[PDB]
Amino acid sequence: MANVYDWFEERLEIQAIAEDVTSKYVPPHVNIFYCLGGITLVCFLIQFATGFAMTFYYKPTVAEAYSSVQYIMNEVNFGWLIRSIHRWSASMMVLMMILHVFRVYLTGGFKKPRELTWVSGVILAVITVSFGVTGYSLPWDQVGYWAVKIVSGVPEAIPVVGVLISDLLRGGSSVGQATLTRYYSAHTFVLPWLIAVFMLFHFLMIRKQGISGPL
Amino acid sequence: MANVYDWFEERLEIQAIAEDVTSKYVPPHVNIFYCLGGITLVCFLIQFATGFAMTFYYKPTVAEAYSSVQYIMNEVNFGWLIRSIHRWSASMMVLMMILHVFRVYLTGGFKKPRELTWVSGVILAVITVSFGVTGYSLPWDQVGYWAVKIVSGVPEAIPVVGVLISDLLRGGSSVGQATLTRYYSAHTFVLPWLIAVFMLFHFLMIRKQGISGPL
Amino acid sequence: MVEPLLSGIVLGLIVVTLAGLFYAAYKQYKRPNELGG
Amino acid sequence: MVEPLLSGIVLGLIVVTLAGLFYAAYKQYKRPNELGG
Amino acid sequence: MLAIVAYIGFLALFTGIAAGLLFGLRSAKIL
Amino acid sequence: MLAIVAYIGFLALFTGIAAGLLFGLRSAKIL
Amino acid sequence: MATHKKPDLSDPTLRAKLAKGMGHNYYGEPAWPNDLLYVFPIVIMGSFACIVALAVLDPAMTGEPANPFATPLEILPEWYLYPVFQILRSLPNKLLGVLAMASVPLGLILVPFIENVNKFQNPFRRPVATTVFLFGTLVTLWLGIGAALPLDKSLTLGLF
Amino acid sequence: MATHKKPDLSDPTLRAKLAKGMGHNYYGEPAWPNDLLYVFPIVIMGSFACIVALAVLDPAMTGEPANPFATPLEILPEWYLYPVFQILRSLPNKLLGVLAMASVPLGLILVPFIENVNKFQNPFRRPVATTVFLFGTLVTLWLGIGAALPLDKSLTLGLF
Amino acid sequence: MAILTLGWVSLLVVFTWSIAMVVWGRNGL
Amino acid sequence: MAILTLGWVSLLVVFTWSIAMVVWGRNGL
Amino acid sequence: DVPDMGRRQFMNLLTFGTVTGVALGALYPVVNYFIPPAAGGAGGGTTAKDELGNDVSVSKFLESHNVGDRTLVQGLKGDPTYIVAITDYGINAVCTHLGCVVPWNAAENKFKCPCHGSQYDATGKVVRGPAPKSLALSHAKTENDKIVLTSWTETDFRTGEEPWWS
Amino acid sequence: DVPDMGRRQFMNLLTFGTVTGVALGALYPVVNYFIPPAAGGAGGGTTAKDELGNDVSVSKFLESHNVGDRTLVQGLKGDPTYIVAITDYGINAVCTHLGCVVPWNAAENKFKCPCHGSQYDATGKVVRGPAPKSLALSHAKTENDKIVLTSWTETDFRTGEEPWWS
Amino acid sequence: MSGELLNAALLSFGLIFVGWALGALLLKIQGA
Amino acid sequence: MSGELLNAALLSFGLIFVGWALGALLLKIQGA
Amino acid sequence: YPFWAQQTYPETPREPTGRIVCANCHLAAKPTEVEVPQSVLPDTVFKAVVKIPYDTSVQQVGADGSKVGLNVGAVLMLPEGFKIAPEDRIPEELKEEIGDVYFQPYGEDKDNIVIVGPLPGEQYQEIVFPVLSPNPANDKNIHFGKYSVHVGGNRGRGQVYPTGEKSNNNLYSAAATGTISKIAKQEGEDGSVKYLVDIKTESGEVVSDTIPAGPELIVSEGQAVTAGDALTNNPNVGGFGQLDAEIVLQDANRVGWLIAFVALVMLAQVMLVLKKKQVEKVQAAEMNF
Amino acid sequence: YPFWAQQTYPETPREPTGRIVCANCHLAAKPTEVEVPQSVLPDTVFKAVVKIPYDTSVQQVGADGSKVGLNVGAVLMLPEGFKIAPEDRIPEELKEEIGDVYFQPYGEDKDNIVIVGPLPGEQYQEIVFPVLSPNPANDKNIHFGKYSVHVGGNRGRGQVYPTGEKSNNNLYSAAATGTISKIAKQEGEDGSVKYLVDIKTESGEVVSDTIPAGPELIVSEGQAVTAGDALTNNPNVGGFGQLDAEIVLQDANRVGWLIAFVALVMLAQVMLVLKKKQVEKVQAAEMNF
Ligand code: HEM
Ligand code: HEM
Ligand code: HEM
Repeated sequence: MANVYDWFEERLEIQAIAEDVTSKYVPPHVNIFYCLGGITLVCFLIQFATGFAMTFYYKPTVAEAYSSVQYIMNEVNFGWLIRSIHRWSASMMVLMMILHVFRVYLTGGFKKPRELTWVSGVILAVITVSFGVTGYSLPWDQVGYWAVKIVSGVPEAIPVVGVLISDLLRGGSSVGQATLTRYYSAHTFVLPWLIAVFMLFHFLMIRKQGISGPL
Repeated sequence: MANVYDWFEERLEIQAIAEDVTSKYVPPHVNIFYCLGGITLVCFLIQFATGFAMTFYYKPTVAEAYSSVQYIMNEVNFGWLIRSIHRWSASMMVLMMILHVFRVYLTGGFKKPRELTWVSGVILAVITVSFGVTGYSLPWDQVGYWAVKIVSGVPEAIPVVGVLISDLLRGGSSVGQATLTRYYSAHTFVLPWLIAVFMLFHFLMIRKQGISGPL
Repeated sequence: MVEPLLSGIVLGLIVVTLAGLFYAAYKQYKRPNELGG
Repeated sequence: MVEPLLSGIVLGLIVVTLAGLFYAAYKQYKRPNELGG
Repeated sequence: MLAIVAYIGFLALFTGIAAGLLFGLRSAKIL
Repeated sequence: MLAIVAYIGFLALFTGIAAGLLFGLRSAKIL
Repeated sequence: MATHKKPDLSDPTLRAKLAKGMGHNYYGEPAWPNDLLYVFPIVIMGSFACIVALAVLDPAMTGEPANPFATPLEILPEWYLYPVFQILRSLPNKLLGVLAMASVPLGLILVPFIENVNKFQNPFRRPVATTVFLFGTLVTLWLGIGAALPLDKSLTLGLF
Repeated sequence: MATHKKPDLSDPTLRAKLAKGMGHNYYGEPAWPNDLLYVFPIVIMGSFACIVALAVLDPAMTGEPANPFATPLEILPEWYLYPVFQILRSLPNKLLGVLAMASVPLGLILVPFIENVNKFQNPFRRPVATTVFLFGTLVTLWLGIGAALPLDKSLTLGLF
Repeated sequence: MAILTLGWVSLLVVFTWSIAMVVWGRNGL
Repeated sequence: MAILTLGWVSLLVVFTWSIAMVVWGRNGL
Repeated sequence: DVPDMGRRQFMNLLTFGTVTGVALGALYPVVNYFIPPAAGGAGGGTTAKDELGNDVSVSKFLESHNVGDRTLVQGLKGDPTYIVAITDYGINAVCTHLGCVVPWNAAENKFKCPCHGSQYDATGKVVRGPAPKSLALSHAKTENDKIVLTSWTETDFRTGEEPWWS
Repeated sequence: DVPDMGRRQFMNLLTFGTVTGVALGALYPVVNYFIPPAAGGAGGGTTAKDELGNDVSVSKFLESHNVGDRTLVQGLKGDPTYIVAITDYGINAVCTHLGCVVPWNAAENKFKCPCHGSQYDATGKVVRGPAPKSLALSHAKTENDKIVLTSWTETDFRTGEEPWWS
Repeated sequence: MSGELLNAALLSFGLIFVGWALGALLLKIQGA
Repeated sequence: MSGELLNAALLSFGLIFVGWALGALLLKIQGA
Repeated sequence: YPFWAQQTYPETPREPTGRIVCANCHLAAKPTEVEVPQSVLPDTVFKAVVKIPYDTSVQQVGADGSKVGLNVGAVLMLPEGFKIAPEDRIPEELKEEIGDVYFQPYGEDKDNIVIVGPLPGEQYQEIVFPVLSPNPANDKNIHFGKYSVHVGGNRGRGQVYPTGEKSNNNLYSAAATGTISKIAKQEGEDGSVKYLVDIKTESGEVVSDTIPAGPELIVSEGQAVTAGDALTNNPNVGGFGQLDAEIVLQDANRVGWLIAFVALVMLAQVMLVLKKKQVEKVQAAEMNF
Repeated sequence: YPFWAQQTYPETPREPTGRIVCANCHLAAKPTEVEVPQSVLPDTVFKAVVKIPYDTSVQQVGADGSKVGLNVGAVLMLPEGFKIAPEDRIPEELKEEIGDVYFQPYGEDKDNIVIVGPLPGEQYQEIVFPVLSPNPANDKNIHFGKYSVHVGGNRGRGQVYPTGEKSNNNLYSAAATGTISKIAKQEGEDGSVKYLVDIKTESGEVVSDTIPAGPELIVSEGQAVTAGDALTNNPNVGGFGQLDAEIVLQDANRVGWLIAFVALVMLAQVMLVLKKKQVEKVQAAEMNF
């Protein structure tokens, strides 16, 4: 119909994008272990999808949290599947990220001039682990609750700002409803935006500088 | 200390960014009404900040929602301020967006080749209004609850997929807890990501093509 | 619930903005800027 | 709670991956690729 | 009354602060 | 036993599907 | 005073842009720092200070707990949905109401594809378009005001 | 078969990249569609199918409702926090535990600034670094396994 | 009750003044 | 109880097969 | 010798067709997931709830809850429903126009919607008002001390032929 | 004639200094907002709660809740606290090592942490274990039928001098 | 609740011209 | 809960070599 | 009367829908207005004016039938903590405006739900309420914020009595379908006027219907009308009107810091414009932009 | 014994901490294992093996003191719906493995909390449980998923009786501080052996302490030790051991569709690799990449 493609081409400049994409090449030293970073991403996208899916039924309240997880597992169509996938992929993301760091280090890909990619990677690792710690306790079962009650007091050791930090994380003097609310905001709002930003930087630098050279 | 700036310059190419920024100019026909788009953004950033802030105390449950808003207004430090700002800026975002559309239309800035910017703008308007409708009912007071109970049945008019649509929006046959959960996910997860994506496209096209010409 | 202050700010700014848009357009109708059009 | 299946997948893949990284490195140590270094 | 006097006096004050800073900074070879 | 036979038979089947599609599509001037 | 840079009409890359109506960031006042660094913060702080001021002087209300068994008197959405709400309640045909509602964004989407018939930007050089816009604006404000009034005064604004 | 493009060493823009160790996307197998369009979906589907498989065969558990008055027997975080958890519980000095914990990411951040002393990438050309890495890896696995064991068997893995 | 009036006045003043400082800085409009 | 065994087998098979198809497609490793 | 565009496109169909198959398989559970679960209708609905979502009893309703019976009660699909010496039919209190709950007025023997002046009958039928259809009827059988409610499958008790909600 | 770098930088300080002032003013409420509100301590703490966060009564505790008194009770800051013919001091049940609740064992007259084998005394003092300090004491005064708890300001009742939680 | 609406409309409309006037004024005194 | 751990480790370790072998095999039959 | 509200509806004069209970008996609707400050400082006395206007020259029907003037009444539901100001804190000017108004609570510990009984409409179409705002500083249940103010204002006689019997200030329909044969006007025990009316032309019941004089008839004689035709009229010239409003319990400290922040912003904006001015001169000199 | 658990702790054999109540009386700890399938289909009979191993050649102390062998016992807490399989559904092979085990519930409607009393340890270091899995298809309280399995396994005699009195199979300390002057060994009413021991060297109480024979003493005569020194030993050679496990109530349909999806994925991967193969030949021909 009067060619739709040329229409989109004239104002989006699709051809330029196609030329940029097909101008890149992958050198021989790039082996299968160079997938690990992408697989870590794939795992995260699976988290993004299944996580979002679970926000339609999960309820971050001490009264309703546990039972909302029960409801997802028992009543919701394929709820058991979406949650089980979020669970396994949470662990597979961290695992693949570790293997990713093994590749990067045992290939010297972190050296000049790609050191901000490495630093942003470390930050990405701290964010990912934060995802894990906050999500672990959302069911508000014995395991999750006591995982929080232990770590939430650790920062108190810090001389001056220790008690303030701990109060900020747990939302008060002790673990309770406020703790669940803050952990939920962290898991479903703060950490997704942070990880997006630092993943953006990671990927922009990589695409900018290309892959590190052969060994 | 051995010049930190040159360090960041060599791998981030700061100079190139500075050259790109200082190569842009604003023509005489660009008057004060060309701020309206930016002010709409400013209003949204205020929403992003104050909204996030309120997720640390607000609780999307029929039992706790209203009282969590009471708690924010009465007990939380400056909670009354953060919420009142979210309220007024919610309305100022939509207002400024309307004035923004007035500028764009009465300047012909939507014509070739900037029509995808305009279409993405309309989508941005629908998203922003969706923000408003979902947030309006989060307090779960008389006003908010009955605002939902009315509109949630409107889509039923659609012949075949009407009842399915309405059930998806309200999370069941009628308004209740499931409705609040879905509206909260929409307001604090779905709509922020969607609006970010389409704001990204909006801004990328604008920066790509520059501002429309003089009248 | 109708809010007079809010509603008044809406109508008010909508009117000054529209009016000012037509004024700005008019200015360039009589004295066209370079590349005016 | 310790999970044997999970833990076994972790240790397992950590070992094959490390080993395979050193193997891949070795290959390029004996037969350097173009620009090898 | 008090509203009108306050409004005009507030704007007049800061218009005087604007002019004052203008000619004031000029005199000091800053502007 | 059943696990080993199933694993080897599953991989053997799909390795046979791979080779079959390979030479099969070659013959049809597709590959 | 008043920094300005003229369009370099000897540059064919700029001319090719202008030909596609797309080179208007190549000339004028320097965007940086003149506007970006100095004027933008004025607009950000200004709008922020107006919003904060409104927030302090007229803080947000919290009504009464929801009651599924008691429909309030006065039951409106927010102001920007008054026109749509007016249409929705005043039309007996529910399906036609939904379509009219959807017609708003879908209709706005078609605007550029309808007014590409010409290349004019100034509303004074497109009186037909300007007339249709002013008409719709008047009709929207009309529908919005009508929303806050009884259904009987809707098609008349209780004025005649 | 096997598409390859040689490095154009006559191109000074490419040479300047290589000089900064940064031109290794200019040569090799075409990234598109060879890898991106054909091989990537193999990796995406594969990892997705393994995760789904695990999810169906070994679905997620839901324990028992939290009880603030009853501390469980066996009280661990997730596996990737075992090393940190081991350190945290085995050190009498709480502050020193927090510092050791923080030293992990902060320490990793310093790696590139410590190993920039040379430009080698292959671990066989940097035996000191490879030794420190293998050491830390062994020590981490050691601390991780110790976490699941009683505190007494921690510094020995109940082996001697 | 005068502080209340000054409160609203300050809103009116920042609105007006923002307009003014944008006009001054951008040299018109 | 054979379907259970085949269930786990299929996990092992997609893991192995994914490796295999990446090696084949990328010509090595 | 070398495959042409016709055979390349055919291989595209075969290949990305299968890939598309994988995608749909993954999307099937996801689409269904968002569709809310059924309300456990192991019959045709049942219990009636009070204001706190507990349970209603005729032992306290017929006894001491009205000298002029007509009270709101959580009915089918959570919709508020009037229960008028028990009456055998319930009246859905949701307006037919936009969905406001309709208050009862004994002084005029009519339900009267406060939103836009719509009004109904003593049995739940539009006598006047912007509301097109009428209030939905439903079965009301007092089995046990509690009240059981099921959907009105049969034809309308007011206008002869079939209803509008089934 | 024309301002130099010295005067430009000075104008930068003056200008963006003021802007920075605006930012800090806006940031002050925000920082405080995230800091959780105080627990309404209009004295020094007060009520003690049971498992459902209700309220404890000596009328049902002293009466029929123990033939060998020693039971967990929501204490100050929500921390579980043992209440041992009422006793005048409460014992914080949170381990001093990592924070596990310490179960009581009458057979040995000691609290014994199950996490890492730590154990205490009949009054709440480390007799052994990886736990450094001891369980926190607090005032316990039976005013009204309910129990009132306040923080232990005075010196330690076990080791003479000042405590470690104040 | 109507005179407040008209008051707010008139103020949001007219204050703009006051700010416009003050801007032009400051432009005059600086020597535009 | 230990033989399952060792089983899973050995399988995740060894299945890789099976997939590697099958890949190389398919490479041989196509004529690499 | 307002005191019949608290008799029949003791818990509250406001139904869950927001409907004020007067409407249950005063069935006509006339406009009611309110005037409250947008904001008030704590522990301060301010004016709250309820307005119940009607045509003074138009009279109404008295209990017997005589044409008499009408009175006004109102219920002012204030926010928690708010209540009628003590007499010693009401300035003279305000005292003069109030008049002989007998402010009384709706019930015990309901001091914010004020009520004002019968007042001569000719002099009280505008009722002034002296109200004292609470103070969050010495009451943990009270905090600064925006709260609703519910207002019901009536003028003229109602239509229903607390027992159920209808007053004479409403319309009267026909009993059943039949030919009117009676415009009789008898009486007996009590006093004043009354009317007897009946119908028939075959039926299933043999009784009549009396109408308390006051309205005035518009039916002559002989007519087979149905059950519901107006055989009198509507004498009612009054009616009840509702309104919601809002008031902000403001804190002087909030507004003070607001003024300061606003001033800081305006200063910053000035410094920014001046900075640009400097850069403009620099750019004019060293031509390089 | 297991039946003393349900006597003293009738509600449940599992404390909120997850501690099994045997430990309250069997104070020693020995390893206990379990063997359950990772997954089971609904309405299916499967094997659950509890293992309570100990040194068969090492004997223990009987109630009187005689050196006798020891018995085993256990509690198997299964998920809701799970219970001991009916005899008519247990295959022969399984029947032979079970033996003379008397499976009994912990209480009414607690069929998933199975218990197994005293069994000769020499032949039951490994107790087999025939258990039947429930079916979600005909029970709305049961659904597919992963659930815990709690297991307590003991061997040898306990240390405390349901009344409080200590058994003879534990250690005995000293009463107070003083010089031991008695290794007497008297008796009377009942039967068998007993020992009388006492101390003094000044004190604030004049009583002694008897120890039921069985343990065996390691104190001779004359020694001013304190209150808590071991004057016997620990005869106990048994002990209780806990374990948690998990079992998946699997659905054949889930796994079936899984197999199909897996197959679709592998097929797609093949088609992708082959497609690349085609493109490689095209690229080799028309050199342009
Ligand atoms: C969610 C976490 C992460 C994601 C999604 C991610 C993603 C990626 C991807 C897709 C690549 C391209 C090459 C490849 O995939 O191997 C990459 C490269 C790289 N990554 Fe990451 N990564 C993550 C975490 C990390 C961490 C923890 C580190 C270091 C501690 C790191 C450091 C690097 C470096 C230095 C490169 C470039 C190396 C080279 O050019 O050879 N990343 N990352
Ligand atoms: C055989 C499979 C893979 C290999 C060999 C591989 C390797 C690489 C390489 C060499 C780069 C650097 C690209 C360049 O320098 O131009 C890279 C970057 C990247 N890859 Fe992968 N990867 C694989 C799988 C994946 C997958 C499945 C994804 C899924 C999203 C992915 C996403 C990315 C991203 C986001 C980057 C960031 C840099 C960029 O976008 O160019 N990769 N990877
Ligand atoms: C959250 C909503 C929106 C935001 C944040 C936004 C933001 C912006 C910004 C910052 C600009 C640069 C010029 C200016 O500010 O005037 C712009 C331009 C533009 N906007 Fe929007 N906008 C929004 C909604 C819309 C809507 C609703 C429409 C149309 C229905 C639209 C259509 C356009 C077009 C066509 C331009 C370019 C016109 C030209 O180049 O002269 N935008 N937008």
